[PDB]
Amino acid sequence: MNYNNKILVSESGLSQKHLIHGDEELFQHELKTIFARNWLFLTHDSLIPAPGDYVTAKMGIDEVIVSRQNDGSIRAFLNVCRHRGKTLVSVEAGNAKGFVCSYHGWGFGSNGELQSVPFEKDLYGESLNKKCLGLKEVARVESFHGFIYGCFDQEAPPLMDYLGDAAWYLEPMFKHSGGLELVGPPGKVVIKANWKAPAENFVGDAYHVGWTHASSLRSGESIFSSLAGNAALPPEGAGLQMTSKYGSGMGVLWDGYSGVHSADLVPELMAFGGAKQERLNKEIGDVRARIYRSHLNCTVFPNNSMLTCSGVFKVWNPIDANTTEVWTYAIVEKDMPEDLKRRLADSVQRTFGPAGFWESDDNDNMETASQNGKKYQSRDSDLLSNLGFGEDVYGDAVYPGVVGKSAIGETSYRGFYRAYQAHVSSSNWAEFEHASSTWHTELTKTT
Amino acid sequence: MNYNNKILVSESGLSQKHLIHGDEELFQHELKTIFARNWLFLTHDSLIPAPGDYVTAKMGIDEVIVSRQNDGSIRAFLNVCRHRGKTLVSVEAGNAKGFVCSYHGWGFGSNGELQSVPFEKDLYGESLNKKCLGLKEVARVESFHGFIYGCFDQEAPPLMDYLGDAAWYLEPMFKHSGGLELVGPPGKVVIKANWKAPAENFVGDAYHVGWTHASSLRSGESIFSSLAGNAALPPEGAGLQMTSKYGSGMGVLWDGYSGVHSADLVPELMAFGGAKQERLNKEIGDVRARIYRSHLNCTVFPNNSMLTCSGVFKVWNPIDANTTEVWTYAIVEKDMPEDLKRRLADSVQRTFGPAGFWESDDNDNMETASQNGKKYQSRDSDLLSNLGFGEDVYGDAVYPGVVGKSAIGETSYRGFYRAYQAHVSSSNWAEFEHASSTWHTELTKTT
Amino acid sequence: MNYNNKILVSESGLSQKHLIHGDEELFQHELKTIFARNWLFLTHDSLIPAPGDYVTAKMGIDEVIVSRQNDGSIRAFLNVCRHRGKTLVSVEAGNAKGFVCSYHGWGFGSNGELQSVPFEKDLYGESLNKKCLGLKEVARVESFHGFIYGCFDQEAPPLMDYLGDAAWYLEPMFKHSGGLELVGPPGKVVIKANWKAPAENFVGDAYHVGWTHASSLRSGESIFSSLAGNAALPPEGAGLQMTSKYGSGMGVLWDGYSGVHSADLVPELMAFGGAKQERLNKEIGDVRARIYRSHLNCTVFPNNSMLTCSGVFKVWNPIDANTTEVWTYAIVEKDMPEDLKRRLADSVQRTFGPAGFWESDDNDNMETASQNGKKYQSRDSDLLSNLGFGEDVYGDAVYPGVVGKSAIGETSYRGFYRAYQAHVSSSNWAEFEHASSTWHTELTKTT
Amino acid sequence: MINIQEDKLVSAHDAEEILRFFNCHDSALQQEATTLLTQEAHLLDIQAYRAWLEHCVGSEVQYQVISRELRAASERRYKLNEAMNVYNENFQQLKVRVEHQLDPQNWGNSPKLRFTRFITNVQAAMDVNDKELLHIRSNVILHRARRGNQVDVFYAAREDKWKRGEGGVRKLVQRFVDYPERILQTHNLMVFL
Amino acid sequence: MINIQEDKLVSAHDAEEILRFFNCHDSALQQEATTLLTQEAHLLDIQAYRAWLEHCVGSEVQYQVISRELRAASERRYKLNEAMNVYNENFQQLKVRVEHQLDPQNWGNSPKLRFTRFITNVQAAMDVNDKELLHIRSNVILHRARRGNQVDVFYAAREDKWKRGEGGVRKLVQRFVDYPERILQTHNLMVFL
Amino acid sequence: MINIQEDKLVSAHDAEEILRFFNCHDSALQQEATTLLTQEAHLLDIQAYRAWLEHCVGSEVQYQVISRELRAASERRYKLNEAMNVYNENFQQLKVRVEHQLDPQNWGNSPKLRFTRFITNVQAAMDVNDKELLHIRSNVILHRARRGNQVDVFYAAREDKWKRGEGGVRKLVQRFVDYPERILQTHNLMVFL
Ligand SMILES: O=C(O)Cc1c[nH]c2ccccc12
Ligand SMILES: O=C(O)Cc1c[nH]c2ccccc12
Ligand SMILES: O=C(O)Cc1c[nH]c2ccccc12
Ligand code: FES
Ligand code: FES
Ligand code: FES
Ligand SMILES: [Fe+3]
Ligand SMILES: [Fe+3]
Ligand SMILES: [Fe+3]
Repeated sequence: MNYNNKILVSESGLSQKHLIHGDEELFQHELKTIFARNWLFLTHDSLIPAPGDYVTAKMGIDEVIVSRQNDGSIRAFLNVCRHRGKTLVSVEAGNAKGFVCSYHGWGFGSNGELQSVPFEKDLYGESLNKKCLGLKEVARVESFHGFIYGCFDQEAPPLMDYLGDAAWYLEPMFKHSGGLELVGPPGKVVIKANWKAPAENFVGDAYHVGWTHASSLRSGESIFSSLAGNAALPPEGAGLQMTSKYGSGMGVLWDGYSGVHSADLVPELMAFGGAKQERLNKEIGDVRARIYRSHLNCTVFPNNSMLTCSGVFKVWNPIDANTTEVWTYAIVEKDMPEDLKRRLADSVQRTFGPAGFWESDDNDNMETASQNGKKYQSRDSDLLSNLGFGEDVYGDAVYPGVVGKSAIGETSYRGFYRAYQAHVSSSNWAEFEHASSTWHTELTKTT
Repeated sequence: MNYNNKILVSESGLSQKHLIHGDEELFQHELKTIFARNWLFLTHDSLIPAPGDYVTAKMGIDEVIVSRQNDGSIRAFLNVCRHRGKTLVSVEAGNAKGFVCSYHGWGFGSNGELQSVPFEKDLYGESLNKKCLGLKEVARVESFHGFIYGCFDQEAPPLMDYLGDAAWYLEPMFKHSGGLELVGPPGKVVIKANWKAPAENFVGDAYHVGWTHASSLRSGESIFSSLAGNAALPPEGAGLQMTSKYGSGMGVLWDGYSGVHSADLVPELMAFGGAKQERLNKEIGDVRARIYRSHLNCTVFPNNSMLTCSGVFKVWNPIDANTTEVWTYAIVEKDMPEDLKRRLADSVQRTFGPAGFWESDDNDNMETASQNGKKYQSRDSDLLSNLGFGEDVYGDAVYPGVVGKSAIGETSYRGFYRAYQAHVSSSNWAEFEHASSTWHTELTKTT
Repeated sequence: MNYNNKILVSESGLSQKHLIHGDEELFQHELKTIFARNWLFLTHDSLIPAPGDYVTAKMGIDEVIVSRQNDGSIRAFLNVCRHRGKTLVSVEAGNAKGFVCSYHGWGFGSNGELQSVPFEKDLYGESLNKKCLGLKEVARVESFHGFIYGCFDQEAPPLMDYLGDAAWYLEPMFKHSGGLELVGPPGKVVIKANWKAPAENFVGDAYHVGWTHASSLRSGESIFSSLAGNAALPPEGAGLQMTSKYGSGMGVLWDGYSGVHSADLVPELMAFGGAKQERLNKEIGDVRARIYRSHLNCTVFPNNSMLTCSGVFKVWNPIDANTTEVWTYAIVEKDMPEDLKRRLADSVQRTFGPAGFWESDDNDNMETASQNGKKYQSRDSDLLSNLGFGEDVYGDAVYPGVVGKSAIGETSYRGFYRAYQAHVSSSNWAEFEHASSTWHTELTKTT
Repeated sequence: MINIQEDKLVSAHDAEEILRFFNCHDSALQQEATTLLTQEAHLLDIQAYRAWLEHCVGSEVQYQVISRELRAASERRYKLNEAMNVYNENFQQLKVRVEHQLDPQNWGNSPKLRFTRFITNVQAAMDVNDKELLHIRSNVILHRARRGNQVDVFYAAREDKWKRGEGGVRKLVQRFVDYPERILQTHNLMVFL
Repeated sequence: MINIQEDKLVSAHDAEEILRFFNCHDSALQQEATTLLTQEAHLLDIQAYRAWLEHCVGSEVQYQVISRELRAASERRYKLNEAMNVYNENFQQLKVRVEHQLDPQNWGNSPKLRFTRFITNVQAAMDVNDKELLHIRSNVILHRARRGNQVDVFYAAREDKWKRGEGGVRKLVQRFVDYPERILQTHNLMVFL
Repeated sequence: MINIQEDKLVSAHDAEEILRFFNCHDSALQQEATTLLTQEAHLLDIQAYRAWLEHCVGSEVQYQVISRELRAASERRYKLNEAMNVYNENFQQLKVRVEHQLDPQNWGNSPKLRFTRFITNVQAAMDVNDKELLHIRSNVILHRARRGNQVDVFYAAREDKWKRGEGGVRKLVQRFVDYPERILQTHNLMVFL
């Protein structure tokens, strides 16, 4: 397949070839054009707060060690020994000033430097140039209010510019709330789906909630219970959708601060969010303060997703075209009482973790949609994402980005797949930028 | 591999490259040139007799929904939603006027039409063209006396012409007996063999019966018990082999109406068949009436096989080059007493079902022969199918087709692989027909 | 990938691309350029000592039958029937004058001839040319003091020339000790590693012993216990490394006759070896007699490895790029007392068999190093094998081959990968020889 | 215990079977049952199929394993055959299968297979109406290994009826298994569950 | 029995639990425990989730399954949350999950799932301080099959506390499972272990 | 019971072992055996290997697991070593392996492994000639999980001899396992079956 010419995503992101969820050659291509090029979620300050603290993380199919440096910075390195290529670290988290390889005993510092070699003087003499033998380092490591992302490509935009218009929507919760922390360790589960299926589901799919989750809504009696069995459309004006230049996007559902959580947490959450919102009115304005306590279903391109207020935080780690390793953390506001934080963390896993009763509703959706992309008569078929097209705006006076002013639609899919197509047919960031010069014009075309 | 030029099957079908049982690229090619082009077995009238009745079935690696329409016709559709591509139906059989997708709730009718979309007026307005969004329909669906076949290729010959000379042999049992019914549900088992191994085994392999099944013959004391351990050649004149233009073929073993069934069913079967045969003499002639109560081991090209009289009915569903999903039904004559039908059904599964003691004899034959096709030193080796070559006739006054007038031989292999090679090197039906203009001349060359 | 041009191993064998442990295309290429071209271990005289005795063995991914002929010679044949390609022999060892195929009953002799065909006269008449239908025979089968190797390539050098300079080191134990026998049956275990990882580990890795096996050394208190936890470098002069033209190589550790065996066998072994060594002084000289009772860690290119004195004998059978089937035998000296032989055999399996506590230390080393070769950011990385480079000699007056006169180093890696690169970029033995005309000069370049 | 209008996922058949073991517990009958099944599993594991027939299987036996077609939980119209019989054997039919196993020309049995059975969750209760009929329920994991790298593992619940026959030995007169996997991934089901 | 300074791989928690079953053996309590767990497994296997709640689960229950982060055996500084809760349910939360299973719009349950549980290694001992609290340890293999070719098998050790409640029926008041696989390869853990 | 000329697939060894448990049933010996094996499995599962040695393993122990070469069912000439020893350990050798497990530089044990054992099909009988020797047969499923996504499951039948030793504690004096899979697909067999 010629990725320069082949149309995998049609103009305006209106449709995608079903094969993108199943093609192994395209998966391999994605390793280069998607995962080696873009910003990928690693960890949070709260998980490595002290010098020497480290965690392992995936970046695409690669594994990295992410380490808090003595100077307070964070550096990340391929989890691979420079000698004969054994995996260096076999645990998920810890604290250490260095990492020793268990094969021949080479010792690397937390800063990735080759620091000791067993019997170096006797064996290597002086001919081993250790300064050239440091662990292969992740080029770029940046933070968005405590959330740490990495990028193998030195030429990438800074993380803030990369979040583009999505940053405006995230800031009330990520910044003005006083800050979030990530509660680990994450749940970890392999699903037989392409990483793009849950990515697209979280970036813009409010449509499925009432139907896919009819039973969970009815059973848990969450604030969204109204939508169950498709019993109710949320009022015209119940929210909006947005998307951005570099692919990130989200749905907004007004005032849904208790989110997916079952009735046992609803009064406390609604009281707590409303209280902070009243304080925030004076600091950031009524619109943004409301955004803070509104439910955002977001994907940070390409494979990091989240539900603010619900507190769900996801990493869709790619394994092959029909295999994904799902990591699930909880996000909580730092100034929440500790007991509330703990119950919120548990509830995030209860609904969306390895035994999450909502996450289970989605399973067959993600798996079969992905697996059908391998079936012969479906490969060249078109997945449709035209809902709301011709009504999207750009440059609105109140809400930034390409915006659909309705709670349910496919605006964010179109934005996600536009960026995806732009990367797949590009050899570097310069070419992506060239292919993205009229991005919002393309997304708003019939409007 | 260049499939236009590469000789996978030698002239007259005398030999095949062993790699055809193991090569994954060729498997993918087969999805296009074999399974997307030819007639594939779906179901029987007896399994979907009422309006709204449906079953799922495989066509190649694709899954389809096969539905009885209100007007009495049958239509078949890809089991894939037109929205985001989720599998529509997750059951194997049922009755319904439509199928609702559990992802976003799109409702399709039994006729494949997109009939409802949740909150269509609020969300899509009038801009959703539902008449363009019906399920992807199987182009061709035809019946051979109640047995329903499908074909994705609109250009295929009608099913009757496609059965060619084989139809003449099937008709006494399928048509003149008063009709057959298929007894479901089928047994379903994955074997580690190429779909072609049991296809070729059923199309023309009487040779292996005495040896492969020595133990089952001796244990069950079936009417074929004579052949056990190679203790006996069946008399010169015990049967014949035939093959046809489009690949279908069968062996005929004279008078073996009780077939593979163990001694507990032999007297009843032989009495019942002989009785109908006497009535049939007057209607269709002595030769054909005898054919009715003679054991036919047949493959309907490419992957549907059967043993008449025994009542074994097989679908070799392809998964990859060394994986096949075997479906096993029983066929019974409609005018058999119900108690006999039930015992025949059980006996079909006892011998050839998931715990079939005959089917188990064959397992290692099919699996290892298929797996050896991946081994480096065997890929370019030649599988031999020359038995009986130079003695086949065409246009005989009594028995139609290319015919070997001996019970044991490889006439049907040659016919099967001639058609297989013709398709693999062709881009469409016109090219197959061009490559098949001297088909019987090629099969009878040394005669 | 263009294997003629692509540099997978840099000049002098100093480094290798990590992808060689993970690339499936290269694995397939290796089947042709490594395993179909070189000498592969089959069995030992002691395992098939009588006419009619046979064993099955792998050669690459192919399976062969290896049979003692009536005339005392050994012939080997593909374990595949000439008719429809079923696996002929399903056992691992036995005695027989022939092999009958269980599919259609074709009978082949121990000499591979097609000897009987069921009902040949009735069915085939005289038209079956049986002399053309013998089992596909392994071109070359040669012995090195009872150890039998096979080669599919008629153009290969004789086994002795192929062992090159390594033969000199093996002979004191293999020949002058009075001969070895192989104790079967072998243990058999699948590991998730490339065949090259344990190949390289056995050919030249004394470096890892003290660190990888710190716990086994400390626990078993073997003669190498000194090295545990990297507590000790063996004295300057404790041994050497060698390598050769066709890739075979080994490490020598002076006087370590009891080898990996735990303290319960140490006194007996050291007494027995020292005793034979004193007799050997007069026959083969002091240097070679000492070599006899010195621990050799050797790989016979490409995938046969061994530890003399320890008595460990390994076959790394390739399955795919990250899968290897490990066969483990014991080697013992024929003139050892029977009770000592039995305890040595048990101890070989105790340390290096399926539950070998040493072999388990190595597992994660071999598996992760191999699996990292598939990871995107590591494929184009360089595995380093430069230890000891610039100090290797050739043509020394006492020790033949390219020799590193130090116990720990990577001389043998360089020799192993030089030969490996030479084959991978060559189409035949003539081209390998052309690419190997300055082999020792290339290996000794900075010296 | 169970009301299947409230417990909406429970079948009438399953609810009936549970009532059988709940009402009366007799841990001595439970011990006879455990021994009976352990010895049966032992005989089958060593492939003493003749001994199994002679010692464990009653002349009136029905030995049945079904595979049930996947239908919609809400289905209520489609009324064609719900299941097929993987096994549905009388004693004579079991005998044929045993002969097939022991035949020296059963090529599939060379080299010799290896079976290991794990029997758990044994429950036992006497039938209320026939005081000589013992109901025994048990679950089996059956591990079959052959030819180097073939490994197949079966999982099932067994509904048995056992009755004293020749010489007062309790023998199997009915076994019913509804096999839990619709598509077998074990090459075949040619094992006595 | 155990000294965890010598038995260096044993956790304090694990050593405490073993001391509980070693000191006193009462094979009658062991039999009550076997019956209790066999009947619970039977109810769960037939998907009588309401019956399970009513008959097996106490109003004060904590039903907990954790997944523990992989840390270095020698780790001793890093002190952040060691585990997350796959389950950590009170009775009301179990009830929500049971309602979710029984809802006719739970699409994932059509066609009907098939469960088979294997309970082994049962041990039972009364708490020393509360003479009405029964400690039961048991191991489970849980086989779940659905939709033709999906097969998931779970393996776990269960630390239970059971106590007489309504009508003198012993019910589960605590279950603790530390799930042994860090990354699940079973699509999810949506099964009652 | 068994005649191996009629039951053609049964080995002389297997037929001998079955005769041992058939003649006399003593369900109290069966209960001692169940407790013995459950406690042994518990200790091994929590990796209390020192405790296992001290409490479960006799000084005269032979701990043996073999892998038998695949030979033709009709074979009768070829007479070379039929099997190799995956294990064939005396107490001292077991001790070496236990030391290896506990060593802080056993890198393979970081992060800590997770073991879960399932013991079933327990049978027990006293030797006829030595009245202090207990024969116990049992089957094990052993689940080992490590490093996130490595999962290995072992299946075996165990032929044990247990004898009262120090302080009257019954300890293992012989274990024999003929491992049913010829080619291991579990990375290694480095587990105590
Ligand atoms: O249920 C999900 O898949 C997560 C999700 C995506 N869009 C949503 C809108 C509202 C609530 C949850 C979601
Ligand atoms: O046993 C089989 O594989 C089916 C089959 C193929 N040809 C046959 C001839 C007679 C009876 C059965 C068969
Ligand atoms: O431990 C091994 O991997 C085998 C091996 C390779 N080189 C060695 C040197 C000394 C002892 C053992 C080995
Ligand atoms: S591979 Fe890491 S020190 Fe050698
Ligand atoms: S995928 Fe079917 S309705 Fe959306
Ligand atoms: S395949 Fe061997 S005789 Fe036919
Ligand atoms: Fe969802
Ligand atoms: Fe057959
Ligand atoms: Fe090693």
